[PDB]
Formats: sequence, C-alpha cells, structure tokens
Amino acid sequence: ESSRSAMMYIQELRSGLRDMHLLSCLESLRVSLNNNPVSWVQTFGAEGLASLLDILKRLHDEKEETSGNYDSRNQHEIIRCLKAFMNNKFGIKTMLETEEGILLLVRAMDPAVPNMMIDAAKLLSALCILPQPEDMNERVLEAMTERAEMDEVERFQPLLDGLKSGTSIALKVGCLQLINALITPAEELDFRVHIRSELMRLGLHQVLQELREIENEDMKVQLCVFDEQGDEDFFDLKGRLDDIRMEMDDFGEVFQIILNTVKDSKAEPHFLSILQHLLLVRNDYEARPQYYKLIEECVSQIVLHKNGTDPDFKCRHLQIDI
Amino acid sequence: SSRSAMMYIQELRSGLRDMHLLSCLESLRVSLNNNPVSWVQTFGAEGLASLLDILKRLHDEYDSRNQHEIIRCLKAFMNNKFGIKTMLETEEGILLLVRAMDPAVPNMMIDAAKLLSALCILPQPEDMNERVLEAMTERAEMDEVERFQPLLDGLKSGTSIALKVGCLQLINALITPAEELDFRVHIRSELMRLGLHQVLQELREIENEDMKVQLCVFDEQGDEDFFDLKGRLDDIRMEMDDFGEVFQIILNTVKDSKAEPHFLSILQHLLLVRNDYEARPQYYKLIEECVSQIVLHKNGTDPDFKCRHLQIDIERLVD
Amino acid sequence: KVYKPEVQLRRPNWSKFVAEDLSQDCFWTKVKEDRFENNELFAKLTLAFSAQKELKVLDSKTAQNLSIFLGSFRMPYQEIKNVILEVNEAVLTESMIQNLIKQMPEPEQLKMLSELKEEYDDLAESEQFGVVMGTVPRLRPRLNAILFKLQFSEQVENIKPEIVSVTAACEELRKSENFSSLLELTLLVGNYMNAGSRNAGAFGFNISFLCKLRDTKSADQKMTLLHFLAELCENDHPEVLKFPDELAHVEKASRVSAENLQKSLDQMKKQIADVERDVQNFPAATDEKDKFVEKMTSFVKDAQEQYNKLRMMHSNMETLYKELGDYFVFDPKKLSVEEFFMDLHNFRNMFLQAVKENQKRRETEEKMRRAKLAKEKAEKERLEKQQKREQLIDMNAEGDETGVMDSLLEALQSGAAFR
Amino acid sequence: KVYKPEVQLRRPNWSKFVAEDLSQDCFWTKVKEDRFENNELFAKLTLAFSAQVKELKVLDSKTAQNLSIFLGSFRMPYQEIKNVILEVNEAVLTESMIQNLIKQMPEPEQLKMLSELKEEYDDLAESEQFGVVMGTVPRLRPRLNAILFKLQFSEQVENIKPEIVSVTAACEELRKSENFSSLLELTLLVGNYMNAGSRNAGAFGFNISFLCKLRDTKSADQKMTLLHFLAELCENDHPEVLKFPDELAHVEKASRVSAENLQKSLDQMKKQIADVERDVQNFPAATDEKDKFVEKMTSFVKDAQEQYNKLRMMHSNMETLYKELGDYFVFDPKKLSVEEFFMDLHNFRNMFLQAVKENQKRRETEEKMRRAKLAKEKAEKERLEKQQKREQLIDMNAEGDETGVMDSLLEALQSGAAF
Ligand SMILES: OC[C@@H]1O[C@@](CO)(O[C@H]2O[C@H](CO)[C@@H](O)[C@@H](O)[C@@H]2O)[C@@H](O)[C@H]1O
Ligand SMILES: OC[C@@H]1O[C@@](CO)(O[C@H]2O[C@H](CO)[C@@H](O)[C@@H](O)[C@@H]2O)[C@@H](O)[C@H]1O
Ligand SMILES: OC[C@@H]1O[C@@](CO)(O[C@H]2O[C@H](CO)[C@@H](O)[C@@H](O)[C@@H]2O)[C@@H](O)[C@H]1O
Ligand SMILES: OC[C@@H]1O[C@@](CO)(O[C@H]2O[C@H](CO)[C@@H](O)[C@@H](O)[C@@H]2O)[C@@H](O)[C@H]1O
Repeated sequence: ESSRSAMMYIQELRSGLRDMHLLSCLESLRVSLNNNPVSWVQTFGAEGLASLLDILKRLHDEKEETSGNYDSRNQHEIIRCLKAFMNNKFGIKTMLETEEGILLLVRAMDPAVPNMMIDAAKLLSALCILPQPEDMNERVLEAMTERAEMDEVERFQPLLDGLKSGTSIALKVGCLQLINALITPAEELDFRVHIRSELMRLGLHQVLQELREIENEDMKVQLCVFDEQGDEDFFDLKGRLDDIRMEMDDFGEVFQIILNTVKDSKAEPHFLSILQHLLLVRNDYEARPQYYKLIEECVSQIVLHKNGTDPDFKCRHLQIDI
Repeated sequence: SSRSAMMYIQELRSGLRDMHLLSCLESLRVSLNNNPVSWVQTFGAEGLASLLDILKRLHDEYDSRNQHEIIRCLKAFMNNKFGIKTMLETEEGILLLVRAMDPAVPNMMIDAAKLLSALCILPQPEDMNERVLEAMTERAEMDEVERFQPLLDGLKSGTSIALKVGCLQLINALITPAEELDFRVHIRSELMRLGLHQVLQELREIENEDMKVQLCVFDEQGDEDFFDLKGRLDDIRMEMDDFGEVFQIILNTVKDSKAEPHFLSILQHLLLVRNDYEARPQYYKLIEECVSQIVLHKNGTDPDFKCRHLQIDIERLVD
Repeated sequence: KVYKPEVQLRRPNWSKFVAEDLSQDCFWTKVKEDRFENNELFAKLTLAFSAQKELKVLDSKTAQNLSIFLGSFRMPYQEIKNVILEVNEAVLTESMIQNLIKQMPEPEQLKMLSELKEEYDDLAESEQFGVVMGTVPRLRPRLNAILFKLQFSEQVENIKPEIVSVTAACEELRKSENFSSLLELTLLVGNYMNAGSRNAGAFGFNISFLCKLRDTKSADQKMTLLHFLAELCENDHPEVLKFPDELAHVEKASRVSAENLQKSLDQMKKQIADVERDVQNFPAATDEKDKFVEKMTSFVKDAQEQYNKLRMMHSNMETLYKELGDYFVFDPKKLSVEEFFMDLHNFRNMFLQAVKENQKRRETEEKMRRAKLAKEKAEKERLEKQQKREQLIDMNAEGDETGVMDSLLEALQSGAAFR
Repeated sequence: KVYKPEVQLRRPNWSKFVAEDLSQDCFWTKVKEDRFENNELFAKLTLAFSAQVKELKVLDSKTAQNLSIFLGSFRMPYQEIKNVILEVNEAVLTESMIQNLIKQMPEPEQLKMLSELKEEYDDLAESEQFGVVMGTVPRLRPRLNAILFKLQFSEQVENIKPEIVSVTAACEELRKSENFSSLLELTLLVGNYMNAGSRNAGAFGFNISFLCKLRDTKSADQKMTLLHFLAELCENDHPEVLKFPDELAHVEKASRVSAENLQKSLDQMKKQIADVERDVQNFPAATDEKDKFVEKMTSFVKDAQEQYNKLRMMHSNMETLYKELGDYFVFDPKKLSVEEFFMDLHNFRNMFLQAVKENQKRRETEEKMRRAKLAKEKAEKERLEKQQKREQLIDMNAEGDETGVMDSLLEALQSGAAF
C-alpha cells in the first residue's frame, strides 16, 4: 500500500541481490505491482523498470556463459513482474519507451524453459496487437532479428523449435499466436507473404500438419486465424492479377516492364532462357497453342501459389492441375 | 510352263469364286514361289492388276482365305526388284495392302504389314514411308477412324506375339526412315494420344527376342530425337541472345493464333512475381525449369495435353 | 622513310608536313616510325583499300555518232529499211525507233547520199547506211507516225485510269449517305454554337471547311469539334463511321492533275491529226514492201476511235464535278478537281484519326477512374481495419485502469484480437 | 430555325449559306433540321464548348501612370525606399527591386524640377511625392547603377569561370593523352604507306583538323573506311587506344563555349568596375550618416577588382595552353577558335566510338553467316551419308535375276539391321 515501498524496491533491485534472495524480492515485487493502484506503479515507474531490465540483462548474460542453470526462476520472475508492470496503459507506454526492453522479452524465448517462453511470447504478441504506435509488429520483429544476429541463428528458429513434437500444447499455441501476431496486423500484402514464406522455408508447413490433429480449442483458434489469413492473402494476390489483366493488355508494354524489372538481376538469364524455350515449341498448328496453354497453367500455379506463401523452391516435383 | 502364266491372267479374269478362286490362287502362289524371275515377268503387271481387281472386289464385299492368299501371291510376286517396282507403279496397290490390315484376321495383317514395312525401307523412290502413311490416312478417312487405330488394336493384349511385333515394326518403319525430326515427333506424338505409351508398358513384360528388338529400335529413336532437340536449343542460345529479337519472333509466331492469348497471360503472370530481391530470381528459375520439362519433352513426344494432373520432375536424371 | 607497294592504294588526301621547317619541337618530332610497322599491317591494308575509208557528204560529228550507233545496232542496212516499210512490229521497238530518229542524218544529207548510190562499196560504213535510208520516201513522217503507234496503247493507259478514279470519286461522294449524314450532323451542331451570331441559322456551309472543324477547340484545348462529331457518331450513330469506306477512289482522285489530263488528251488529238496528214500526202507506194498508208489508215481509225471514247469519259468527268459543285454548292471553277479531292482526302484522314484519338482518350479515362475507385476503396478498407484495432485498447483515456494487458491477452487467446 | 442558349459557346467561323440565292435544288434544300435534335446533344455540347485625386506639376503623363501603378504594388514608404538606397542595406535590396527603381525613376531633369517644389509636398500626387524624395538622393542614377552591378557580380563571375575551367581542362586532357597520341602515330603510319609515291608520301605529320575526314576515305567496295580500319587495328592490336575517348572528358564542354563571349564578358567586367571605381572618386562627401556608399562601394571595388584579376589569370593561362597546343600539334591558334578546335575533336571522338561499334556488329554478322554456312554443309553431308546408308539395303537397278529381294528386306526388319 505504502508509496515509499515502491522506492525501496528500486533500491533493493540495485543492491546486488543473488539467487534465492533476489528471487524472494522479485516475488514480493511481482505481488506489489499486481495489487496496488496504477499510481503506485507510476512511482516505481521507469527507473524501476530500468532496474528490472539491468538485472535481466545480467542474467541472460550469465546464462550464455553457463552449463546448468537454476537461473530460470529469477529471469522468469522478472518476466512475471514485467507483465504486472504492463498491466496498465502507463506501463506498456513506459516499456516501449525503453531501449532494450523488447529485445530482453525476445531473449526470454527459450524453448527449453517453456513456461518462461510462453509468458514472454504472450507479452510480445500483446505489443504487436496494439493500435498505437504504428507497426508494433515490425518492431518486435526487428528485435527478434537482432537476437538472431547475435546468437547467429534464423530469427524464427526459437518459434519453430517451440512447435516441434516434443513440446507442450501450451507452448505450441503460444508460438502460433506470436506468428499470427507478427503477420496479421501488417497492412502490406507483400510483407505478410515474405514472413509466411520465411516460416515455411524453416519447416512451418510440416509442423502445421501435426498441429491440425491436436484436439485443443486454443490451438484450433490460432490455426483458423493463420489459415484464414493465408486464404485472404491468396484472394488479394488473385486480385492483383485481375488488375494486371485490366491495365496491361499490350505485349510490348508488358515486355518492356518485365525487362526493366529483371535487368541487372539474377533473374534476367532465366527470363532469356524461358523465351528461348518458347521458340523451341513444336511448330504444329494444333500442338503449339496447347504447349502455350500448358505452359501458362504452369506459370500461373507457380506465381499464384496458394495460401499466401512462396513456392517451395527446394521441392523438386510439381503437380500442375488442369 | 510359260503357257500357264498367260493362263492365270485369264483365270483371274473369268470370275472364279470361293474354293475355285482359292485353289487357283494357291497354285498361283507356288508358281510364283518356285519359277525363276523371268516367269514372273511373264505373269507381269497385267496379272498383278487382276489380283488387285479381285482384292478390291473382296474388300468391298470368310473372304479371308481368298484375300490372304492374294497377299501371299503379292509377297511372292514382289520378291524381286521387278515385282516391287511394278507394285509401286500401281494406283491403288499400296492402298489395298493397307486395307489388308485387319486385326480381325491376325495372319493377313501380319503379312500385309511386312510388305508395307519393306516398302518404307526402300531407298528409292524418295520417302516411301510417307506414301504408305498417305494410304493409311485415306483408308482411315473412309472408315472414319484414326489412321493408326488398326496398328494399335493389333498391339492389344489378346493378340498374338507375331501381330504385336509386326505392328511395332511397321511403326518403326514409318518413323525411323523419316529425314525430318519434326515429322518423327509428329507421328510419335499422334500414337501416344491413341494410347501407345500404356501399350508399350505391357509389351515390355514379354520375353520375346523379336519384340525386344522392335522396342529397342523404337526407344533409341525417341532418344536420338530428344538429343537432337536439345541441339536445337544449343543453336538457339547461340543465335538468339537478344531479348528484342527473340520477343518479336515469338510474337510473329503466335499472332493470330490460339497461342497469342496464352503468351500474353504468361507475361502478365510474370509481372506478379513477388517483388523481393531473393525470391524473384528463384521464381523465374523455377518457371524456367518447368518450361524446360514441358517444351523439351522426353523421348521425342509432345506432352500429354489431356492429363488433368500433369507431373513435372525438375530433379536431375543422372549425376 | 620510303615505301614501295606493289598495288597502288586509295589515299587520304590530307595536306602534309615536312620535317624541314614544318616541324620544330612538337609532337611529330618524337615519333618512332617503325613503332607500328608490320608487314602484315601493310598486307591487310593493301587488301582492303586497293584500287582495282573516207567521208563524201556527212559532217564529222554525224559520221561519228552513226559510226557508234551502227556498230552497236548491228543489222543489215537492208533489213532495217524493210522493217520500216512493212512496219513489222515483230522486230520494231519503241527504243529502236527513237534511236533512229535521233541518229538520223538530216534530209538534205540523205538527198546528197542517194545521188551517190553509184559508188556504194566505196563509202564509209556511216554513209552506206545513209544511202539505204535515202531510199525510203517520206522518211521522217514515216518514223514519227510509226513511233506514235508504238506509244499509243501505253499513252492511253496513262489517261483512262485517272479519268476513272476521278469519275468514281465524284460518284462515290454524291452517293454516300453516310457522308451526307455527317454533313447534316455538322450543320446541326454548328448552328447551335453559332446561336445569336451572324452565322446563326445556316442552311449550309461550304464543304471545304471540313478540314477546319478540328480548328474549333474547347476552353481547355483538350477537345475539338471534330472529335466531338466523331464521338457522337461513335456513341449515337455508328453507321456514319463507315463513310471513309464509301470513298475508295477519293485518294486516287486527289493525286490526279486535271491540267496534264487536259493537255494529254489535246496532244493525242494533234498527234492523230499529224499522222492523218502524213497519210494524206503520201506518194503511192512504188513496191509491195511499203505497207505504210495501208497500216496507218487502219491505225488512224482505231486511234480516233479510242481517243473519242477517252474524250467522252473526260467530258463526262468534268460534268460530274461541275454538278458536285451544284449539289454541295461550290464554284467548280475556283478549285481544281484534285485540290477538292485532296481537301476531302485530308478530312477523311483527320476523321479516322479523331476516332482513334477518342478511343485512346476514353481508355486513359477508364484507367484514371478505376485507380480513383481502388485507391478510395483502399483508404476505407484500412481505415476500417484501424478502427477495429482501436476497439481493443484505447491508448488515451482512463489511466487508473489495470487489466489492460490481461485484456489484450484474452483477446489474443480467444481470437478476438484478429479480424 | 432559331435557338437561344444561356451560355455563349465557342463556334466554327465558317462562311454560311442562306436559303436565298445561295440554295437551289442542292443537298442542303433536302435537309430535315430536327432530324438529329436532342436536348442532351445540346447539353454535352454546351459543356464542352462554353467560353469563360491630385494634380501633376512636373511628370509627363506616361511616367505618372507607370509610377502610379508601380508604387501601388511596391507598397513601401517613400522615406524607407530612400534609406535602403543610401545605406546599401543588403537585407532589403534585391536584383528585382533595384531593377524596378531604375525602370520607374523619372528623368534626372524631372527630379530636379520636383526638387524645386519640395514645399507643396502634401499637395502633390503619390507619383510626385516619390519624385521629391528621390530628387534628394545625390547622384541617384550612378548610385542605383553601382548598387546593381554589385547585386549581380557574384552570378556573372560564375558564367565566366566554369567555361574557363572546361577549356583549360580539355586543353590539358589532350596534351597529356598518350592513348590519343598513339592513334595519331598509327594514323600517320598507315597514311604514309597509303600515300606512298604520291606528293604526300613520307609525311612527318598531318594537320590534326583532318581527323574528321579519315572516314571520308573509303575502300574499293565502299564497305570499309580508313577510320573503321584504324579502329579495328586498335581493337585487335592496341586496345589502350580505345580509351582515349574517356581521357577527353572536358572536350565536349570545351566544344560548347565562346572565346569571343569570354573576351567580351571579361572586358566588360573590367569597365564595370572602372565605372564604379570613378563613381567613388567623384562622389560628393556624405552629408548624413545613412549614406554608406563611398564606404561600401570601396569595399566592393576592392574585392571585385580582385576576383576579376583571378579570372584574368585563368583566362590568360587558358589562352596560353591553346597557343601551346597549336605549337605541339602544329596548327595556327589564331585562324581557328577554341570551341571550333574542340568541336572538331569532339566530333571525331564520336565518329570513332561509332566506328568501333559498327565494326563489332559487322564481326557479329560475319560470325552468324559463317556458323550458318558450317551448319548448311553439316546438314547436306548428314543427309547424303544417311542416304548412302539407305542404298546399302538395295540398289533398285543392278541385276534382275535375283529372287529373294523381299526376303532379304524382311530379315533386315526382323533383326534390326534395316534400322
Ligand atoms: O534479417 C532479416 C532478413 O534478411 C534477409 C536478407 O539478408 O533475408 C535473409 O535472412 C533470412 C532470415 O531472416 C534467411 O532466411 C536468409 O536466407 C536470408 O539471406 C531479408 O530477407 C530479411 O528480411
Ligand atoms: O481467374 C483465376 C483462376 O482461374 C482458374 C480456373 O479457371 O485457373 C485458370 O485461370 C488462369 C489464370 O488465373 C489460367 O492459368 C488457366 O489456365 C485457368 O484455366 C483458377 O486456377 C483460378 O485461381
Ligand atoms: O489426316 C492427318 C491429320 O489431321 C490433322 C488435322 O485435322 O490432325 C487430326 O488428326 C489427327 C490424327 O490424324 C488426330 O490426332 C487429331 O487430333 C486431329 O485434329 C493433322 O494434324 C494431320 O496431319
Ligand atoms: O541442356 C538441356 C538440359 O540440361 C539439364 C541438366 O543440366 O537441365 C539444365 O538446363 C536446363 C535448361 O535446359 C535448366 O532448366 C536447368 O535448370 C538445368 O540444370 C537437363 O534437364 C536438360 O534437359
């Protein structure tokens, strides 16, 4: 209740507590932030938050330099505090104001400590969902990206690891949820496609097969979100095509554009090869038109891939439909 | 002996029927299988014509024995450069041989298909294969079937080895002698539409030397053709290095053709390729590798335009 | 240095320098001459640029022009004289005859050469030929009239066509109701714009003015009276757009020349009158090789026949045009036929273009409306998506609110956060 | 008929026809005026084509009205205006404003005449009040003159300088291009062999103006020029030479200047500073402290006669390089302008690059034709071999006593041999 105790907490935090002593403090702090009025929080406020994060930074740093780690408890308790601290408009706003706060949340996403990754992924997902500021998703992603460059790993690794067969249903649902939270709020179709295609290259598609089997309402909800969002992206891509057909109906003007697009790119030679092969299409009055139609079906099914992802460029077999 | 050759000509022209016509043709056969070439010159074209007048009467109308016998005489008659040459000078000789290919009478068809096959082989005149083909066409037009239907029926399961082998060999005799690669691919593809591919899969199971030989001939030719078409591409790469020039050529080709709309739709879809530095070249690559499997199709045949699920393998065959 | 090439090559005709005074301490002094010498060089170089009796009558100029002509021609001087008397077209040609007329000695020179027909083998080859021609009576008239006959068929076909074209054009125009339509339409539209003007209520305008319709532009010079009339036809009167097809000969007529035509015919009638007068003065033929008067009377008949066909067609053509002028109300005498069909040909071409330009304008206008539509649909689609995101957490009102985060998380858990 | 539209429309100023003497039994008499009428037609049409104080005592009538308008748009106190001009307050002055004042200022006599009526000031019109104020500023016209030259000085310095830089650079790029020098030596050589035995033979150099003409010397069959030949030599045996066009980057800019205009333009900046120098030496001693002329135009006349000197440097230098180029490549600098010389060189450079390019296309085309000829022989030999193989089955011509011709053929088919 006291308003002085918020100042005391700030001081204990900076006092150099370790192990079960630091933990017993965090646990008290978690409880204070969860029971007092928002005004108490404001008193703790930024300097308090910063104190939480300095510790979190020390802990993530001693766990990179370690082998067996009882640490989980303190790191995770700090995550529980952050939730409490962000359980109001002030704390959220204060958090986003930090320089390293979102990054630290990301680094708490370690699939080996599932319940901590779960809690940290929820908060990240909440941030993505926000109306203000603009493009919270891209900021969360920027941080995931920075963690990835430091550990030197694919930035979506920890999420795919969390979906693998061994892990709890709770962790899967949390990983999908954060994927959904990164993709769904983005306004630009190309962006949704980029990200989704990226997750697929990392094995997202096979994992999805497994998760669709699980009899779990929370899991179904996230799958339906992901699927529906993919279908809507396909529907948009198809609309770009209708637009192109309407606007670009002149062989020359389209050719010049395709050219301008691939010039000075690894794609140029491929295009030249394609044209050359069309010259090789058997010169027969019945068969030529059918060659071209077959080719056009093949091109269509590649460029307009279904489900708003890129084709799998490593998969070496295709089934063109007719 | 030479007196009875002038006679045959008058016996064939007397209106013999059934078993009388038959015993005359059976003798005519042995006379032809046994007397020196000079005796055949003495039977000559005027006598060939009467076999053929009868052949036409029979076809128009258990005739089997009479027709078939006429076919054995033909084989005998044309077992020397004189007969063959004379055969070729007839207006409807090759056509009637064609009409003898009834998968109903497996042994008649076998014998006619060998003669026709032999005709395709000749160096002179030019392009015998095409004249045989022309006759096959004409028959086909008056019965209202596909010109290669009879050939394919004979390849079907219940039919004797000999008939199978004979149909494949005539097929090889129409294709292999052809100069132009475009022609061979045309014909092969026409057979494939009629169901050839599936029939060849069944004949591959049969242990039979004569059959293996015709299959090896047929396959090797596909291969040589495929290889030749790969060469066409190597040339193209050497001469058409320029976007504008290639573009214009394709354009002139497809213009005012059922292919124009597709080519436009191809170019329009390419504009839809995701505008990403990494993915864009990969799209184009992938498109390119599928276009290659389609256009440079294997075994010198067109792709199966009728399959509802076309399968494309862009993994390497050999390493 | 000094070279010596076997093959003389083409050279750069520059203006040279010589070391002596011409050079000093310039660029040229410090030039090593063998620095670039190969024998292959001069090889390739020499390859590309290598550079691989007695006269008793005729003057000296005529005997020489004949000495030439004759050596080339090569034909028995007797055979020549024969083909000229018979008028044997099996051997005669237009060129052949013209050379003769140009090469031929004067009539006096031939006079003095057929009085020397005594010493024939004694003369130069250029006077042996001149003697032979000195025979043929009425030589030059003979040649001219022959030439004319050789040229007649051809000079008719450089006349008939044009009279045909122009007649066709005149008919096409008078019979084209789709053209008449366009005119009516134009009067209508024009009479409205000219309301209260001195030009108000017109019964017609001069048909020449058509090429000027285009000159009448809207406020923003984006549209003309011609495009307007053409769009009108396109939208509400498609039948009119077919008038350019009902005037297939107007283009050919615009290319004619009524003057050259009038002359061309007038010359043909003189050329017949000239021949006619050479046949009516001609000495009765001595020998039976002289099938002249015979063949030319046959000819002067057929010629006047065809000529009179032509003069009809042409007098008719002039009448059509004069009546065109009555019908569409203009002074035929002020405007040559071609000038008139050119103005009409130009108009037709302008109209075809206006139609085309209209179609491209309408396309460009669709494009711009469809963009507006999709861009506006977009500002809505998103504004609406943004509004749904603000229904989750209003980041601006109640501060002493807790459970903000628990709300976001329940929305996420349940699906509600996604729309 | 008769209309009465609300808005005047643009019209066709055609010449109208009236029913009277104008119509007769023509096309227009049989027209139905209402045949095309709509109220919508006239609507579309109306849319597209619619059509939308005090007495003078000195100043002449014109000047008064001009000043009346100018002082109306200007809108500043006649006392303020006086101040800016005296102080030379550069925070207010503009090229624009000082060029208006010079334009509108009454004659000096009209100011002297108003300066003698400074008594009736409130009674005077605006135009003359201004006149009385300015009739005060001593040596007004020189003062506005000098003030402008200063406002413009910077800008006119930089229409002179960059040109003097271009010519200087180009002059250096040339003198120093060994790749170009090479091309000259190679040209001299070739030229000399070509001219071997002509008056031009053994030349110690040619005049560099001549380069644009090398191309004028064609081969036997005019398919090849001396310039394409020289350019092939370089491509094949001296690539470096092909880089001389890049070593001459300023040549194009130099080709576009004007020696005459720099000379004039610099000499005028000389007289302009000598006109403002003396306008500071005859200048009356300042009566009041706002007259910062004799002060600031002495700080200018120093800095300006300073930059002029630096340009005069570069310019005397530049000219020297071109006179030196003339000594080095042996040409009269005085008979040929700078820009003319560099235009010739610039042109040649283009000719060269282009000859190079055309050579390549030529070689590509020679390739295509050769490979095509190889393939045509490959095929003719392919089919002959394939035909010689077909004839090893049967010669339909040799001996006819053979039976089993057709048994042979079937054993071939039967075994594979036939294939
Ligand atoms: O850093 C994110 C990112 O990198 C880019 C460009 O390098 O692509 C790459 O990074 C992804 C993982 O983020 C890997 O899959 C790569 O193979 C790759 O080169 C770019 O796409 C971008 O957004
Ligand atoms: O219009 C989009 C679209 O059409 C479908 C079914 O007709 O495929 C076809 O249309 C395309 C391009 O969209 C061509 O490639 C065709 O060959 C074709 O019949 C369907 O796939 C669909 O999404
Ligand atoms: O008569 C041979 C022949 O007909 C053409 C053109 O009509 O092809 C038709 O006939 C073939 C078989 O002969 C069928 O496979 C068809 O599908 C077909 O339309 C033709 O190309 C040609 O040479
Ligand atoms: O040259 C024909 C050809 O090469 C093969 C195997 O290397 O494919 C290569 O070349 C094709 C185009 O011809 C490209 O699509 C490639 O991606 C490729 O590696 C083979 O398929 C074949 O027929």
